[PDB]
Amino acid sequence: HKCKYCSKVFGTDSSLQIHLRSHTGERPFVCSVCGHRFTTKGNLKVHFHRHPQVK
Amino acid sequence: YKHKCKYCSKVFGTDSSLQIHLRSHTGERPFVCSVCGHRFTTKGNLKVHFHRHPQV
DNA sequence: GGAAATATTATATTCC
DNA sequence: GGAATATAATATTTCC
Ligand SMILES: [Zn+2]
Ligand SMILES: [Zn+2]
Ligand SMILES: [Zn+2]
Ligand SMILES: [Zn+2]
Repeated sequence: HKCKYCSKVFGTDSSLQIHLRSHTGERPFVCSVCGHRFTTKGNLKVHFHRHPQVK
Repeated sequence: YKHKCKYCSKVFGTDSSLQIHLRSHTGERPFVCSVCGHRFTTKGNLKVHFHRHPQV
């Protein structure tokens, strides 16, 4: 499960290529109101709670 | 800039950003939690952590 | 201009 | 075991 780029290795594959996105620049999670893109869903979840809501 | 870390020699824009960075070497965690005793290297990191403790 | 806060990003660690 | 939550470091933005 080792990073082909930085010689780091994790216990899971899911953790492995969340890490890869820090190398390849892939950012699959996108904010509906803003267009800014993130590497993980939790990040965008944090960044989303900064846009004022409307419900 | 003029402010360089004496451990990793990465330069920082302003001395106050350097003193926070040095805490990532010394392990000095000044800011402590009122409810749970967990110590944090910055006031901000303590804020995002404190704001989940249900109610005081 | 510089300190402080806020937003950001990567990852370890719980959760499910 | 993947997904969520917490976390730590720093880049960006706000305030002064
Ligand atoms: Zn890597
Ligand atoms: Zn947005
Ligand atoms: Zn350093
Ligand atoms: Zn606490």
